[PDB]
Amino acid sequence: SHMAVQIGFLLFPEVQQLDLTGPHDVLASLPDVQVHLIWKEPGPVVASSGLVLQATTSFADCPPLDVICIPGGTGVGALMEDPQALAFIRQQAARARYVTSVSTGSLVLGAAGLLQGKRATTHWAYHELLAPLGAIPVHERVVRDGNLLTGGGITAGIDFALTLAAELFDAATAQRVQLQLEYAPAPPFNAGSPDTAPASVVQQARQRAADSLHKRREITLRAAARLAA
Amino acid sequence: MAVQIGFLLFPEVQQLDLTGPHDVLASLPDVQVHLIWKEPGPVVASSGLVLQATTSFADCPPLDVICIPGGTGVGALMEDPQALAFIRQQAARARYVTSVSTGSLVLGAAGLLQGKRATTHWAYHELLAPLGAIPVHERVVRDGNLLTGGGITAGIDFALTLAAELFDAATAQRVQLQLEYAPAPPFNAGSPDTAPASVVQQARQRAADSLHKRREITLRAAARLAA
Repeated sequence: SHMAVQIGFLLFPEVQQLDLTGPHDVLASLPDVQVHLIWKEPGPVVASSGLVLQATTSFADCPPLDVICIPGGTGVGALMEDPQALAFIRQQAARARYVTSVSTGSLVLGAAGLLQGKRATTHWAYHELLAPLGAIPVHERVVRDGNLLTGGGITAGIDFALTLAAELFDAATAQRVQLQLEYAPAPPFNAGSPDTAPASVVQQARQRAADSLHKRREITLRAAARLAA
Repeated sequence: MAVQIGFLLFPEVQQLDLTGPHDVLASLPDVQVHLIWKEPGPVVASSGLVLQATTSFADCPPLDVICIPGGTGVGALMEDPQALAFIRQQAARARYVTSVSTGSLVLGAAGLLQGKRATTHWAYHELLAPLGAIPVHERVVRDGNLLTGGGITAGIDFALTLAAELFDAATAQRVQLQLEYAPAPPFNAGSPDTAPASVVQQARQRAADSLHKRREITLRAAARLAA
Protein backbone atom coordinates (compact mmCIF):
# COMPACT_ATOMS: atom_id res chain seq x y z
CA SER A 1 0.00 0.00 0.00
CA HIS A 2 0.98 3.67 -0.26
CA MET A 3 1.43 3.55 3.53
CA ALA A 4 3.88 0.68 3.57
CA VAL A 5 6.94 0.68 5.87
CA GLN A 6 9.85 1.55 3.57
CA ILE A 7 12.83 -0.78 4.05
CA GLY A 8 15.99 -0.42 1.97
CA PHE A 9 19.03 -2.63 1.57
CA LEU A 10 22.27 -1.46 0.00
CA LEU A 11 23.10 -3.87 -2.84
CA PHE A 12 26.67 -3.74 -4.20
CA PRO A 13 29.09 -5.88 -6.19
CA GLU A 14 30.60 -8.64 -4.06
CA VAL A 15 27.93 -8.39 -1.37
CA GLN A 16 27.65 -11.46 0.85
CA GLN A 17 24.19 -12.31 -0.37
CA LEU A 18 22.89 -14.10 2.75
CA ASP A 19 23.51 -10.92 4.77
CA LEU A 20 20.81 -9.35 2.58
CA THR A 21 18.58 -12.28 1.64
CA GLY A 22 18.11 -13.67 5.16
CA PRO A 23 16.81 -10.35 6.48
CA HIS A 24 14.90 -9.73 3.25
CA ASP A 25 12.78 -12.89 3.59
CA VAL A 26 12.17 -12.14 7.29
CA LEU A 27 11.16 -8.52 6.76
CA ALA A 28 9.20 -9.08 3.54
CA SER A 29 6.98 -11.43 5.60
CA LEU A 30 5.75 -8.47 7.65
CA PRO A 31 2.46 -6.60 7.16
CA ASP A 32 2.49 -3.79 4.60
CA VAL A 33 6.17 -3.34 3.93
CA GLN A 34 7.98 -2.32 0.74
CA VAL A 35 11.57 -3.46 0.32
CA HIS A 36 14.04 -1.64 -1.94
CA LEU A 37 17.44 -2.89 -3.12
CA ILE A 38 19.55 0.22 -3.78
CA TRP A 39 22.61 0.80 -5.95
CA LYS A 40 23.98 3.34 -8.44
CA GLU A 41 21.21 2.31 -10.85
CA PRO A 42 18.62 -0.46 -11.08
CA GLY A 43 19.84 -3.70 -12.61
CA PRO A 44 21.84 -6.84 -11.91
CA VAL A 45 24.49 -6.90 -9.18
CA VAL A 46 26.67 -9.98 -8.64
CA ALA A 47 27.18 -11.23 -5.10
CA SER A 48 30.44 -12.75 -3.91
CA SER A 49 29.16 -16.29 -4.58
CA GLY A 50 28.15 -15.40 -8.14
CA LEU A 51 24.45 -15.25 -7.25
CA VAL A 52 22.94 -12.37 -9.25
CA LEU A 53 20.64 -9.98 -7.38
CA GLN A 54 18.74 -7.03 -8.84
CA ALA A 55 18.76 -3.46 -7.61
CA THR A 56 15.29 -1.91 -7.82
CA THR A 57 16.31 1.76 -7.51
CA SER A 58 19.17 4.19 -7.79
CA PHE A 59 20.28 6.15 -4.76
CA ALA A 60 18.68 9.27 -6.16
CA ASP A 61 15.27 7.66 -6.79
CA CYS A 62 15.00 5.76 -3.51
CA PRO A 63 12.20 7.15 -1.37
CA PRO A 64 12.79 8.17 2.24
CA LEU A 65 13.40 4.99 4.23
CA ASP A 66 11.99 3.92 7.57
CA VAL A 67 14.77 1.31 7.81
CA ILE A 68 18.13 1.31 6.06
CA CYS A 69 20.18 -1.90 6.20
CA ILE A 70 23.74 -2.40 5.00
CA PRO A 71 24.84 -5.99 4.30
CA GLY A 72 28.48 -7.00 4.28
CA GLY A 73 30.79 -8.99 2.06
CA THR A 74 34.04 -8.70 0.17
CA GLY A 75 32.58 -5.67 -1.51
CA VAL A 76 32.58 -3.69 1.74
CA GLY A 77 36.15 -2.51 1.17
CA ALA A 78 35.23 -0.56 -1.96
CA LEU A 79 32.01 0.72 -0.42
CA MET A 80 33.89 2.20 2.55
CA GLU A 81 35.55 4.61 0.12
CA ASP A 82 32.56 5.26 -2.17
CA PRO A 83 31.43 8.83 -1.44
CA GLN A 84 28.22 8.37 -3.41
CA ALA A 85 27.13 5.39 -1.32
CA LEU A 86 28.29 6.91 1.96
CA ALA A 87 26.41 10.14 1.26
CA PHE A 88 23.22 8.21 0.54
CA ILE A 89 23.59 6.28 3.79
CA ARG A 90 24.10 9.51 5.75
CA GLN A 91 21.09 11.17 4.12
CA GLN A 92 18.84 8.21 4.89
CA ALA A 93 20.20 7.67 8.39
CA ALA A 94 19.35 11.26 9.32
CA ARG A 95 15.63 10.47 9.14
CA ALA A 96 15.30 6.67 9.36
CA ARG A 97 13.48 5.14 12.29
CA TYR A 98 16.19 2.37 12.30
CA VAL A 99 19.74 2.45 11.01
CA THR A 100 21.00 -1.09 10.64
CA SER A 101 23.57 -3.48 9.24
CA VAL A 102 24.55 -7.13 9.11
CA SER A 103 28.06 -8.55 9.36
CA THR A 104 30.70 -6.26 7.81
CA GLY A 105 27.97 -3.83 6.75
CA SER A 106 28.64 -2.10 10.08
CA LEU A 107 32.11 -1.15 8.76
CA VAL A 108 30.25 0.81 6.06
CA LEU A 109 28.10 2.53 8.70
CA GLY A 110 31.40 3.30 10.44
CA ALA A 111 32.97 4.73 7.28
CA ALA A 112 29.86 6.91 6.89
CA GLY A 113 30.53 8.39 10.32
CA LEU A 114 27.49 6.84 11.98
CA LEU A 115 29.18 4.75 14.70
CA GLN A 116 31.11 7.41 16.61
CA GLY A 117 30.61 6.56 20.28
CA LYS A 118 28.06 3.87 19.39
CA ARG A 119 27.87 0.23 20.48
CA ALA A 120 28.10 -2.10 17.49
CA THR A 121 29.10 -5.56 16.33
CA THR A 122 30.33 -7.06 13.05
CA HIS A 123 31.65 -10.34 11.63
CA TRP A 124 33.95 -11.97 14.18
CA ALA A 125 36.96 -11.99 11.86
CA TYR A 126 36.84 -8.19 11.35
CA HIS A 127 35.69 -7.08 14.80
CA GLU A 128 38.90 -5.15 15.57
CA LEU A 129 38.02 -2.70 12.77
CA LEU A 130 35.07 -1.21 14.68
CA ALA A 131 37.07 0.81 17.22
CA PRO A 132 39.07 2.89 14.70
CA LEU A 133 35.70 3.97 13.21
CA GLY A 134 34.70 5.27 16.64
CA ALA A 135 32.51 2.34 17.61
CA ILE A 136 32.35 0.63 20.95
CA PRO A 137 32.91 -3.02 19.97
CA VAL A 138 30.39 -5.40 21.50
CA HIS A 139 30.72 -9.17 21.18
CA GLU A 140 27.06 -10.02 20.91
CA ARG A 141 25.02 -11.29 17.99
CA VAL A 142 22.58 -8.38 17.80
CA VAL A 143 23.57 -5.02 19.30
CA ARG A 144 21.26 -2.04 19.88
CA ASP A 145 22.26 1.57 20.58
CA GLY A 146 19.31 3.92 20.30
CA ASN A 147 17.97 3.47 16.80
CA LEU A 148 21.12 1.67 15.67
CA LEU A 149 20.82 -2.13 15.37
CA THR A 150 23.77 -4.18 14.09
CA GLY A 151 24.09 -7.90 13.54
CA GLY A 152 27.13 -10.11 13.77
CA GLY A 153 28.56 -12.24 11.00
CA ILE A 154 26.47 -13.39 8.01
CA THR A 155 23.76 -15.68 9.44
CA ALA A 156 23.26 -13.30 12.36
CA GLY A 157 21.10 -11.40 9.86
CA ILE A 158 18.20 -13.74 10.65
CA ASP A 159 18.39 -13.09 14.41
CA PHE A 160 18.84 -9.38 13.73
CA ALA A 161 15.85 -9.24 11.40
CA LEU A 162 13.51 -11.02 13.82
CA THR A 163 14.61 -8.58 16.56
CA LEU A 164 13.91 -5.67 14.21
CA ALA A 165 10.54 -7.18 13.26
CA ALA A 166 9.44 -7.11 16.90
CA GLU A 167 10.41 -3.43 17.16
CA LEU A 168 8.62 -2.48 13.93
CA PHE A 169 5.50 -4.44 14.82
CA ASP A 170 5.32 -6.53 17.99
CA ALA A 171 6.57 -9.78 19.51
CA ALA A 172 3.50 -11.69 18.30
CA THR A 173 4.21 -10.74 14.71
CA ALA A 174 7.94 -11.54 14.98
CA GLN A 175 7.13 -14.93 16.52
CA ARG A 176 4.67 -15.70 13.75
CA VAL A 177 7.35 -14.94 11.17
CA GLN A 178 9.83 -17.09 13.14
CA LEU A 179 7.35 -19.96 13.00
CA GLN A 180 6.61 -19.46 9.30
CA LEU A 181 10.38 -19.62 8.71
CA GLU A 182 10.53 -22.72 10.95
CA TYR A 183 13.49 -21.03 12.60
CA ALA A 184 14.29 -23.65 15.23
CA PRO A 185 17.93 -24.17 14.28
CA ALA A 186 19.68 -27.49 14.86
CA PRO A 187 23.19 -26.94 13.50
CA PRO A 188 24.98 -30.22 12.70
CA PHE A 189 28.24 -28.97 14.21
CA ASN A 190 29.19 -26.53 16.97
CA ALA A 191 31.57 -24.39 14.93
CA GLY A 192 29.59 -21.20 14.47
CA SER A 193 31.70 -19.13 16.85
CA PRO A 194 35.48 -18.86 17.19
CA ASP A 195 34.89 -19.67 20.86
CA THR A 196 33.31 -23.07 20.12
CA ALA A 197 34.73 -24.37 16.80
CA PRO A 198 37.56 -26.91 16.82
CA ALA A 199 40.86 -25.06 17.26
CA SER A 200 42.17 -26.52 14.02
CA VAL A 201 39.18 -25.05 12.15
CA VAL A 202 39.56 -21.65 13.82
CA GLN A 203 43.17 -21.55 12.71
CA GLN A 204 42.16 -22.30 9.14
CA ALA A 205 39.94 -19.20 9.23
CA ARG A 206 42.12 -16.42 10.65
CA GLN A 207 44.70 -17.54 8.13
CA ARG A 208 42.08 -17.49 5.36
CA ALA A 209 41.07 -13.97 6.45
CA ALA A 210 44.51 -12.52 7.19
CA ASP A 211 45.27 -10.82 3.88
CA SER A 212 41.76 -9.34 3.73
CA LEU A 213 42.10 -8.06 7.30
CA HIS A 214 45.32 -6.17 6.44
CA LYS A 215 43.73 -4.66 3.36
CA ARG A 216 40.52 -3.81 5.21
CA ARG A 217 42.58 -2.23 8.02
CA GLU A 218 44.31 0.02 5.49
CA ILE A 219 40.91 1.09 4.11
CA THR A 220 39.38 1.50 7.55
CA LEU A 221 42.06 3.92 8.73
CA ARG A 222 41.77 5.98 5.54
CA ALA A 223 38.00 6.13 6.02
CA ALA A 224 38.56 7.15 9.64
CA ALA A 225 40.92 9.94 8.55
CA ARG A 226 38.23 11.41 6.30
CA LEU A 227 35.96 11.56 9.27
CA ALA A 228 38.79 13.13 11.26
CA ALA A 229 38.92 15.78 8.57
CA MET B 1 35.39 -32.70 -11.85
CA ALA B 2 34.16 -29.77 -9.71
CA VAL B 3 31.06 -30.83 -7.75
CA GLN B 4 28.08 -29.69 -9.87
CA ILE B 5 25.28 -28.43 -7.63
CA GLY B 6 21.98 -27.35 -9.15
CA PHE B 7 19.05 -25.56 -7.57
CA LEU B 8 15.68 -25.44 -9.31
CA LEU B 9 14.76 -21.74 -9.48
CA PHE B 10 11.07 -21.33 -10.21
CA PRO B 11 8.49 -18.52 -10.12
CA GLU B 12 7.21 -17.88 -6.58
CA VAL B 13 10.11 -19.72 -4.92
CA GLN B 14 10.64 -19.02 -1.23
CA GLN B 15 14.00 -17.40 -1.86
CA LEU B 16 15.68 -18.19 1.47
CA ASP B 17 15.13 -21.92 0.84
CA LEU B 18 17.56 -21.45 -2.07
CA THR B 19 19.80 -18.58 -1.02
CA GLY B 20 20.67 -19.99 2.42
CA PRO B 21 21.94 -23.27 1.02
CA HIS B 22 23.48 -21.47 -1.94
CA ASP B 23 25.77 -19.32 0.23
CA VAL B 24 26.70 -22.39 2.32
CA LEU B 25 27.52 -24.62 -0.63
CA ALA B 26 29.13 -21.96 -2.83
CA SER B 27 31.65 -21.52 0.07
CA LEU B 28 33.02 -25.02 -0.61
CA PRO B 29 36.15 -25.68 -2.65
CA ASP B 30 35.80 -27.07 -6.16
CA VAL B 31 32.07 -26.59 -6.67
CA GLN B 32 30.05 -24.98 -9.45
CA VAL B 33 26.51 -23.94 -8.52
CA HIS B 34 23.73 -23.57 -11.07
CA LEU B 35 20.28 -21.93 -10.80
CA ILE B 36 18.09 -23.82 -13.24
CA TRP B 37 14.83 -22.95 -14.95
CA LYS B 38 13.23 -23.48 -18.32
CA GLU B 39 15.38 -20.66 -19.72
CA PRO B 40 18.09 -18.47 -18.18
CA GLY B 41 16.94 -15.05 -16.97
CA PRO B 42 15.00 -13.36 -14.19
CA VAL B 43 12.75 -15.40 -11.91
CA VAL B 44 10.73 -13.59 -9.23
CA ALA B 45 10.49 -15.04 -5.73
CA SER B 46 7.39 -15.01 -3.57
CA SER B 47 8.63 -11.85 -1.81
CA GLY B 48 9.23 -9.99 -5.06
CA LEU B 49 13.00 -10.45 -4.82
CA VAL B 50 14.37 -11.08 -8.33
CA LEU B 51 16.78 -13.97 -8.88
CA GLN B 52 18.50 -15.07 -12.07
CA ALA B 53 18.47 -18.51 -13.58
CA THR B 54 21.91 -19.30 -15.00
CA THR B 55 20.90 -22.19 -17.24
CA SER B 56 18.02 -23.80 -19.02
CA PHE B 57 17.24 -27.44 -18.29
CA ALA B 58 19.05 -28.44 -21.48
CA ASP B 59 22.29 -26.60 -20.76
CA CYS B 60 22.50 -27.77 -17.17
CA PRO B 61 25.42 -30.17 -16.76
CA PRO B 62 24.90 -33.58 -15.20
CA LEU B 63 24.47 -32.74 -11.51
CA ASP B 64 26.22 -34.22 -8.51
CA VAL B 65 23.52 -32.61 -6.36
CA ILE B 66 20.04 -31.50 -7.32
CA CYS B 67 18.19 -29.33 -4.78
CA ILE B 68 14.55 -28.29 -4.92
CA PRO B 69 13.58 -25.27 -2.76
CA GLY B 70 9.99 -24.64 -1.69
CA GLY B 71 7.64 -21.71 -1.93
CA THR B 72 4.18 -20.71 -3.03
CA GLY B 73 5.29 -21.82 -6.49
CA VAL B 74 5.48 -25.47 -5.42
CA GLY B 75 1.80 -26.10 -6.20
CA ALA B 76 2.28 -25.32 -9.89
CA LEU B 77 5.44 -27.43 -10.10
CA MET B 78 3.64 -30.43 -8.63
CA GLU B 79 1.59 -30.56 -11.86
CA ASP B 80 4.25 -29.38 -14.31
CA PRO B 81 5.29 -32.44 -16.34
CA GLN B 82 8.39 -30.72 -17.74
CA ALA B 83 9.71 -29.74 -14.35
CA LEU B 84 8.93 -33.15 -12.89
CA ALA B 85 10.55 -34.99 -15.81
CA PHE B 86 13.63 -32.76 -15.58
CA ILE B 87 13.93 -33.54 -11.88
CA ARG B 88 13.64 -37.25 -12.63
CA GLN B 89 16.25 -36.93 -15.42
CA GLN B 90 18.78 -35.38 -13.04
CA ALA B 91 17.86 -37.52 -10.04
CA ALA B 92 18.52 -40.73 -11.98
CA ARG B 93 22.29 -40.29 -11.74
CA ALA B 94 22.79 -37.56 -9.14
CA ARG B 95 24.90 -38.47 -6.13
CA TYR B 96 22.45 -36.57 -3.91
CA VAL B 97 18.78 -35.78 -4.50
CA THR B 98 17.72 -33.06 -2.12
CA SER B 99 15.15 -30.45 -1.14
CA VAL B 100 14.38 -27.74 1.38
CA SER B 101 10.98 -27.00 2.93
CA THR B 102 8.10 -27.64 0.51
CA GLY B 103 10.55 -28.57 -2.22
CA SER B 104 10.07 -32.12 -0.96
CA LEU B 105 6.45 -31.93 -2.15
CA VAL B 106 7.87 -31.48 -5.65
CA LEU B 107 10.15 -34.51 -5.20
CA GLY B 108 6.99 -36.28 -4.00
CA ALA B 109 4.97 -35.30 -7.07
CA ALA B 110 7.89 -36.50 -9.22
CA GLY B 111 7.62 -39.96 -7.64
CA LEU B 112 10.97 -39.70 -5.87
CA LEU B 113 9.76 -40.11 -2.27
CA GLN B 114 7.93 -43.42 -2.66
CA GLY B 115 8.87 -45.51 0.36
CA LYS B 116 11.46 -42.96 1.46
CA ARG B 117 11.89 -41.16 4.75
CA ALA B 118 11.38 -37.42 4.27
CA THR B 119 10.42 -34.15 5.92
CA THR B 120 9.01 -30.80 4.79
CA HIS B 121 7.73 -27.49 6.18
CA TRP B 122 5.76 -28.17 9.35
CA ALA B 123 2.56 -26.58 8.06
CA TYR B 124 2.40 -28.96 5.06
CA HIS B 125 3.84 -32.12 6.63
CA GLU B 126 0.56 -34.03 6.19
CA LEU B 127 1.11 -34.00 2.42
CA LEU B 128 4.16 -36.27 2.53
CA ALA B 129 2.34 -39.54 3.20
CA PRO B 130 -0.10 -39.26 0.26
CA LEU B 131 2.93 -38.73 -2.00
CA GLY B 132 4.33 -42.03 -0.78
CA ALA B 133 6.88 -40.78 1.74
CA ILE B 134 7.44 -42.11 5.23
CA PRO B 135 7.04 -38.79 7.09
CA VAL B 136 9.75 -38.05 9.65
CA HIS B 137 9.48 -35.12 12.03
CA GLU B 138 13.12 -34.07 12.03
CA ARG B 139 14.85 -31.04 10.63
CA VAL B 140 17.19 -32.86 8.24
CA VAL B 141 16.24 -36.36 7.07
CA ARG B 142 18.51 -38.71 5.16
CA ASP B 143 17.44 -41.81 3.29
CA GLY B 144 20.26 -43.20 1.23
CA ASN B 145 21.15 -40.47 -1.22
CA LEU B 146 17.97 -38.48 -0.51
CA LEU B 147 18.35 -35.55 1.91
CA THR B 148 15.36 -33.35 2.79
CA GLY B 149 15.22 -30.32 5.02
CA GLY B 150 12.37 -28.95 7.05
CA GLY B 151 10.83 -25.53 6.67
CA ILE B 152 12.66 -22.54 5.14
CA THR B 153 15.61 -21.83 7.49
CA ALA B 154 16.27 -25.55 7.84
CA GLY B 155 18.08 -25.11 4.52
CA ILE B 156 21.14 -23.85 6.42
CA ASP B 157 21.28 -26.96 8.64
CA PHE B 158 20.65 -29.19 5.62
CA ALA B 159 23.36 -27.52 3.59
CA LEU B 160 25.98 -27.88 6.33
CA THR B 161 25.03 -31.55 6.65
CA LEU B 162 25.40 -31.99 2.90
CA ALA B 163 28.74 -30.11 2.92
CA ALA B 164 30.16 -32.64 5.38
CA GLU B 165 29.02 -35.54 3.19
CA LEU B 166 30.48 -33.99 0.03
CA PHE B 167 33.75 -33.08 1.71
CA ASP B 168 34.29 -33.77 5.42
CA ALA B 169 33.36 -32.49 8.87
CA ALA B 170 36.30 -30.08 9.06
CA THR B 171 35.30 -28.42 5.83
CA ALA B 172 31.66 -28.03 6.90
CA GLN B 173 32.86 -26.65 10.24
CA ARG B 174 35.01 -24.05 8.52
CA VAL B 175 32.04 -22.89 6.44
CA GLN B 176 29.89 -22.78 9.58
CA LEU B 177 32.47 -20.53 11.22
CA GLN B 178 32.79 -18.27 8.20
CA LEU B 179 28.99 -17.93 8.24
CA GLU B 180 29.15 -17.28 12.00
CA TYR B 181 26.29 -19.75 12.28
CA ALA B 182 25.85 -19.77 16.05
CA PRO B 183 22.18 -18.88 16.08
CA ALA B 184 20.63 -16.99 18.98
CA PRO B 185 16.96 -16.64 18.08
CA PRO B 186 15.23 -13.80 19.93
CA PHE B 187 12.11 -15.90 20.56
CA ASN B 188 11.30 -19.60 20.98
CA ALA B 189 8.63 -19.82 18.29
CA GLY B 190 10.50 -21.68 15.57
CA SER B 191 8.50 -24.91 15.85
CA PRO B 192 4.81 -25.61 16.43
CA ASP B 193 5.96 -27.66 19.44
CA THR B 194 7.41 -24.60 21.21
CA ALA B 195 5.60 -21.55 19.83
CA PRO B 196 2.72 -20.07 21.83
CA ALA B 197 -0.64 -21.53 20.83
CA SER B 198 -1.82 -18.12 19.61
CA VAL B 199 1.17 -17.90 17.25
CA VAL B 200 0.57 -21.41 15.93
CA GLN B 201 -3.06 -20.51 15.21
CA GLN B 202 -2.08 -17.29 13.43
CA ALA B 203 0.37 -19.23 11.25
CA ARG B 204 -2.14 -22.01 10.52
CA GLN B 205 -4.65 -19.36 9.46
CA ARG B 206 -2.21 -17.88 6.98
CA ALA B 207 -1.43 -21.37 5.63
CA ALA B 208 -5.05 -22.50 5.38
CA ASP B 209 -5.88 -21.49 1.79
CA SER B 210 -2.69 -22.93 0.34
CA LEU B 211 -2.95 -26.09 2.41
CA HIS B 212 -6.48 -26.65 1.07
CA LYS B 213 -5.32 -26.08 -2.51
CA ARG B 214 -2.25 -28.23 -2.04
CA ARG B 215 -4.32 -31.09 -0.63
CA GLU B 216 -6.23 -31.11 -3.93
CA ILE B 217 -3.05 -30.89 -6.00
CA THR B 218 -1.47 -33.65 -3.91
CA LEU B 219 -4.34 -36.06 -4.53
CA ARG B 220 -4.07 -35.52 -8.28
CA ALA B 221 -0.28 -35.90 -8.24
CA ALA B 222 -0.56 -39.11 -6.19
CA ALA B 223 -3.17 -40.58 -8.51
CA ARG B 224 -0.80 -40.06 -11.43
CA LEU B 225 1.99 -41.95 -9.68
CA ALA B 226 -0.34 -44.82 -8.71
CA ALA B 227 -1.29 -45.21 -12.37
